[PDB]
Amino acid sequence: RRIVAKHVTKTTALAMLGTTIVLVILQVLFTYLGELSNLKADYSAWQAFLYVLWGAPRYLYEILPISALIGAILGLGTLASNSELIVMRSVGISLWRIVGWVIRSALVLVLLSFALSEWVVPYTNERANSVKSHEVRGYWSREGQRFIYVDYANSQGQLKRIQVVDFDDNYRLKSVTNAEQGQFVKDGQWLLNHSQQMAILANAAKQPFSLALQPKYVHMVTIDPEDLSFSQLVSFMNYMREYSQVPKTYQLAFWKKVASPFALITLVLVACSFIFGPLRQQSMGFRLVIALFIGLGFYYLQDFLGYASLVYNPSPAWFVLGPIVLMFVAGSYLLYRA
Amino acid sequence: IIRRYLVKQVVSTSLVVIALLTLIMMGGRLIKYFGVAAQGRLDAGVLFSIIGYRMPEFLTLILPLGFFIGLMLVFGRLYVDHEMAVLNGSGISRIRLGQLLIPLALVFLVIQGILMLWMTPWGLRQFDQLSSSQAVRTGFDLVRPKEFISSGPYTIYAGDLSEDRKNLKDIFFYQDVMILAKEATRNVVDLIQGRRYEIYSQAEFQRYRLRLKVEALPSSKLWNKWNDPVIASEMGWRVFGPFTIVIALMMAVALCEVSPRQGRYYRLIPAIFIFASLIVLLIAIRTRISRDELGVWAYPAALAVYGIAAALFSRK
Amino acid sequence: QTLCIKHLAKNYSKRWVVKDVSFEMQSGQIVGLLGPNGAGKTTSFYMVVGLVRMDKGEIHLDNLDLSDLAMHERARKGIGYLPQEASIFRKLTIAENIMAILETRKDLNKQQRQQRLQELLNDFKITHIKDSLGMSVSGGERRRAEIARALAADPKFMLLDEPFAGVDPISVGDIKDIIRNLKDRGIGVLITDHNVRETLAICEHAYIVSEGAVIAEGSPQDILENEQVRKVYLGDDFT
Amino acid sequence: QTLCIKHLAKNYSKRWVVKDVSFEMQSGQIVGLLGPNGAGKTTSFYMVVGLVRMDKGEIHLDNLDLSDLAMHERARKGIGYLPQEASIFRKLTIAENIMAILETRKDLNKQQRQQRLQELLNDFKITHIKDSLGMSVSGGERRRAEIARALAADPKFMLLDEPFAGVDPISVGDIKDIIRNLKDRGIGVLITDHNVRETLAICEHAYIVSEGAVIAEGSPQDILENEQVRKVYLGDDF
Repeated sequence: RRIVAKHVTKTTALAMLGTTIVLVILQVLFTYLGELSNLKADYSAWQAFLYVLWGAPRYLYEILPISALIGAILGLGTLASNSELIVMRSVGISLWRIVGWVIRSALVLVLLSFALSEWVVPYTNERANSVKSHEVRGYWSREGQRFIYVDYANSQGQLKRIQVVDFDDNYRLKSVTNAEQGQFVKDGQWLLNHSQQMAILANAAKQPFSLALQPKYVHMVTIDPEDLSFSQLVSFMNYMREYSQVPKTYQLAFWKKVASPFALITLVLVACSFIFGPLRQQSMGFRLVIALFIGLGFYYLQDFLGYASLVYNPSPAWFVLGPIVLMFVAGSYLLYRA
Repeated sequence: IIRRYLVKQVVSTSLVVIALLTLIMMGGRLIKYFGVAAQGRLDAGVLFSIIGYRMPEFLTLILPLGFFIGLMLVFGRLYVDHEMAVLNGSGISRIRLGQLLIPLALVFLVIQGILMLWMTPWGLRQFDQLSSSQAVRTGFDLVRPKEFISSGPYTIYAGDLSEDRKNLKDIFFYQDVMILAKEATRNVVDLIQGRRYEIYSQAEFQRYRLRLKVEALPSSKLWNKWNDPVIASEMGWRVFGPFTIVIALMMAVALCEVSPRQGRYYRLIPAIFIFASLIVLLIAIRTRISRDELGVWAYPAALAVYGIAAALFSRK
Repeated sequence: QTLCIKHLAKNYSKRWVVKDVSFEMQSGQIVGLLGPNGAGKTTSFYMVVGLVRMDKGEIHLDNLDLSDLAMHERARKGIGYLPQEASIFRKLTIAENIMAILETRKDLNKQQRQQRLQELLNDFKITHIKDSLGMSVSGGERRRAEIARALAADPKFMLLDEPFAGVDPISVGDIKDIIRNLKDRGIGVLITDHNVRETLAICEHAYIVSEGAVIAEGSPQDILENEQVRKVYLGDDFT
Repeated sequence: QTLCIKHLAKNYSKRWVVKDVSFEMQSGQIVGLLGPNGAGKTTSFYMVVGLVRMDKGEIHLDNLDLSDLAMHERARKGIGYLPQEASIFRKLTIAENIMAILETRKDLNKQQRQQRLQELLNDFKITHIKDSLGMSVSGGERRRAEIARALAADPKFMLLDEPFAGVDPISVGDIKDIIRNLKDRGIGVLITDHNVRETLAICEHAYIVSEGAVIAEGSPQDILENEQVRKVYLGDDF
């Protein structure tokens, strides 16, 4: 079967793309209205327009789940209200086959989300920040039993006012070394000048020692873990884990990123089950209102359980993959009720 | 009997919509506050008083929006189930139905006038003093597990964090005094099984004690002083603000004509944006009057435009 | 009194659904607006009622123009409307349904309004069910309550939309009796209906609207004997 | 093939709309499921199709229980459904509408699938609109294309819902001819219809359901001369 498959896939894909365009335009306008209150001498209306325009890929990435939900709702509602899904069943096409056809359209949005997160958002966000406001200062980090502090760090391998403190398994001091400038030549060792060490007293004009800081990740410490792309997030978490403890705010971001395609697919499945179930024979306006309510509820629930994952003991995997699994089960049951 | 029918229907659906909009709009704010409270930047025990003191602010927007949405829901229902064709077909126009709800619009106008003039300034005063009390948190209060927190001359680390913000584990403190403790309970904090170092002084210990707006002013003070543009803007906002209920009535009467096939909810999304245009225009007008750029007259100007537009559209 | 409709016209999507529909209906006369389905009889009926805006022509009531008047402005002139679908006030009692329209009358006081309500309930045999909600009644009782409510407005012409719709042959006779009572009450009745066989059984003047224009007029016997109607609407075999 | 249906029952708002409706059917036989509006003919018809879940009862098709199957699983067994409303695929052409179901057939290859869309178009006189969208055709042509599309699934029982709905007396003969052609094609037909005058003219065995139960059965001659039906549904003069 291909013609019915193309019909359903094309209708739902066009609905998803139309909802995507509408929601992206609406969020761009809404943020521009919000950004219009911060204009000043060096931040004109044109600058704030470019700031929200460069943030459009991020808004798109954030809309794609709810865009897919509303697109599935509208596309399947157009078919159901026209009594087309009834005659697809009258010939022997299951509910799950139609759901799979809609998931085929949702996979395009999943791939678009992947592409945006990997290659578009990390660049347009940097462009937006450069447009608005126009390397980390006072970088504090721990490497196992050693605590290192640098006042100024550069992505090209420059350090200023290095301070390293060592300890034992019993937490006893060995040497508190301080430097003025530092350079990066190889992993696990940095060249520096004005090398002053305590001893439990020593000085050296120039000598390198072992420290695990790497210039590749220095520009990511300022970036919030949510904003980081998946490749950046995984590389940074690996680097931190190999030398320190990864914060829970990074595990949470990793689990919200690895579970976004599954959340999108589950949301589309819930939309399909609602169209075949409770939202059958309802008007299109009511279907759209319920789709907005479900989108808001899902966004609020995922945000709250992300916040709750940072304060409660269990891993953020439970708090992120929990709602997705529960909504998939609910949608599958509503599809079983036919 | 028709007036009582409409009033009961509109009151019931408007209360339902107001409860829904309240739940949604301050659930978003409560979730955001809990997110802020998740990093320790806000006490978890006061984020309910924050919502309680911001009830009037959110209700100030919800009451016109709730009244407008309920009015369009009632009128769209009348259109869908053919109760309007027998009301129009008996000599009762849709404008006449809108005029039968003038007493209800006046009751809602009085309620929102109370909100604007008394409850919103009081709630904002309370919330502002509470937030000012919550902005002094520093040091061990903002610590997060497995991270470095810098607050002025203090650098703080915690290896673990309990569900409540007490009983720290694997504590590293920097000034220059270096303090490392296995445990710490909370600024007054008792450190258990810790070591203290000075940058060379070493002092081990078993226990240690470490000791490191015009929007809220009462309308009594705002009745006068119309000369000051900020004071005038706020007072005009409180005076001409409640009249969005009347505009929400004559706009919901205008944009409610819907077909039975289209549905009761067909016209809600296009018209909620039209009403949001009025609210956004009023907020922008407030901002400009606060800069002595527009003048107090811009409030009745915008109110009279959206109306003469709603009235003209309802009489086409 | 006579309702004179002349040269109705209305286009949808640049297609003239109705082209030069003109008919005359008097008070106390049952007139059936029939024709092929989708040929413009429903649109002409709605232009007479006022649901859809007129594009050409004029609707008069004894040299009184009603073309420019809205639906509610015609209703005060003596034109009533009974929707085909359930138009009862769902959460209002049947007595309250009739009274909500009786209170709009300016020529009745409370002492007369209550008597009129009691008489209307008694004439339609709904006095036993007068204390129940509109949404909790049978289809026949609901339709009788709607017809009683429409009479509370005291109309001079009735525009019945699809009266024999979803009606068993057991209840078609009761609806015939209702429409005959409306005729005997001094109220002209305009009927548009797909059920032509029973519509032609009470109307003494039927207008057949085909291709957007009136192609026939007269008593049902004339319509049945008409070759043009039997070629496009009624067919060779019909009785 | 016999579609035995036994003791249907369904309740709505704790009110049993259908109480013990039972009827049987054969292939190539027109059966009319008639009765007063809201007396359980529509709900029983839907439970036969599968739209409404069955609270009580059994549906058999040559000792093959379809009671627990879904709407699509019954349709794969040879049960067709034609909705009263416009159910054509609006954005697909008429030939695409027919082929969309012909591709569902597993016993037909690409070479012979075109043969059927050629014979199905010619049988229902919709060849001239084979390239036109389903949303831009007349009511009669759209209905013919819907029936041709339904026949593309090769059903054994075609359950027609309100076939004479909004149909002029000139074109009622066309619907009667279509239903008779369906009968001559080896397909049993189940008709539920408000228009009993014409429905009782093509059905060779009619079932009257009143108060949620079958109150009469037999040929239309027996249905007309039935005291209970005469009193409840048809009325003294008919």
